[PDB]
Amino acid sequence: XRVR
Amino acid sequence: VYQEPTDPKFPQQWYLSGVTQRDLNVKAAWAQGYTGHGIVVSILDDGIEKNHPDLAGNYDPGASFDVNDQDPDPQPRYTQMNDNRHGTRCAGEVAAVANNGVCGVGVAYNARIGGVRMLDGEVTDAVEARSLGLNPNHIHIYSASWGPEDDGKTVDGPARLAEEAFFRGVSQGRGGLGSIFVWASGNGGREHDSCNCDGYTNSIYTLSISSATQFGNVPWYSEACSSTLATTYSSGNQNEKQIVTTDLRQKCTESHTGTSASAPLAAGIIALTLEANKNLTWRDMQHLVVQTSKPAHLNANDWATNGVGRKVSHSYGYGLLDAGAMVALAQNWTTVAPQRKCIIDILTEPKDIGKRLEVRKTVTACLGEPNHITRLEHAQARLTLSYNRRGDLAIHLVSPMGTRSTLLAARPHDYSADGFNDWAFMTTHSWDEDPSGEWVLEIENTSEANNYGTLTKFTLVLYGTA
Ligand SMILES: [Ca+2]
Ligand SMILES: [Ca+2]
Ligand SMILES: [Ca+2]
Ligand code: NA
Repeated sequence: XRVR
Repeated sequence: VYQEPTDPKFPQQWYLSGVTQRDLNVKAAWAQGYTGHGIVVSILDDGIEKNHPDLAGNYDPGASFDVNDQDPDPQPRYTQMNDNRHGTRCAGEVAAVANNGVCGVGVAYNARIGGVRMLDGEVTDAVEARSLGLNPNHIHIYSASWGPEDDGKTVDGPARLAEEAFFRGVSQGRGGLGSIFVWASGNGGREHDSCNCDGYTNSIYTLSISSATQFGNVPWYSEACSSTLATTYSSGNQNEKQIVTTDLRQKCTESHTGTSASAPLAAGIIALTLEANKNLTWRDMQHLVVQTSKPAHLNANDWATNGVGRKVSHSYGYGLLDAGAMVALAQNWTTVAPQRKCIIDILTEPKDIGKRLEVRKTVTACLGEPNHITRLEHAQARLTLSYNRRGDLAIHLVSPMGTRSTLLAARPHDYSADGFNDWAFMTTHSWDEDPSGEWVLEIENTSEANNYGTLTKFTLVLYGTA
């Protein structure tokens, strides 16, 4: 997996 | 009679209020008396600097938590590179304090803002679930400016616990009215990513929000898909201004960018709307957005008029949010009827895809049954198919009233051979249309390559009222  | 913000940076917050009439019309909502008082918003990100001079005044411990380190303090982890500044920037967009001589102001500058530190560590299903399900009866709106990687080749969504959290949220959150989940559609524009390959944005429980540059264009990072509901301003080229908000280490930034900045603004506007009518359900909220969003001013090569006369684009959804219009309509809004669900399995046999496949089907939308639908809301096309090169595929769904939703556009980087296993492509473009009639599914090979595959399942799922 999870990214900003 | 209303006096606007005196904050030093307010004048630079072009998206909130501007002579150019190319803004989110937020001042119009403030003038009507709405600033988010009494509403609780939580930012699910990499933390929140609760002691920031422009946030402390509105910080709410009850809407915060640290899932990464298992404690109630969501303070960011400081590092030389300032990696964990993201959540703080998003928080400021929603509820930065007003008239305090510091930086700018949030859309809902009187709302209570909280933060869940959950991106700074291993983001597991349990992690997402605890964040999405944090205090469903205290927190009204959840904002998420994160999601699956935007490499333009992956298909990913929430796991069991997260889904269960979404479902419990819209069912039981806010005393039954349902938690409002605002999501950023994604930054995979450069990789030709599709936000319908993102189970979070693609979900009917979340309001997926896209971006528009100051001059009204589709940003380079923007992803197109039929699941996006509306749009809010964000960054573009270097001649276009960006987002002004609170930054890590008690600073003020004028360069918050990308899809990350859009969701928070939507969350803020939705906060103002809830103050205008606290009895709005999670579905009522989506209705308000569809009805009040403005296309005008936004440039796109795919604006099309749906069956009910509204303009929709896969890059903007129903258009730019209008805070003034939102709070206005919210006041006289009559809660919609109970949500009905009509399931229609279409295939009676597998179908070869080849160069192009077309599947027609006349449906009655559950006529004569308790879940008969005449006024559509979300629509899903659950497909299960095999293909040698997934990215070469392009899928379209045409409603009886002629609205053409592109469920999936070509993704040149997607070389997967795993196809789609009961993936629920969702579209918001036929909202309010009568779903009965002939629906058409189109699957085509957008490449010259001799690809091959089989469509084994196509289930049409209609949500709505009568
Ligand atoms: Ca902590
Ligand atoms: Ca301020
Ligand atoms: Ca994406
Ligand atoms: Na969604």
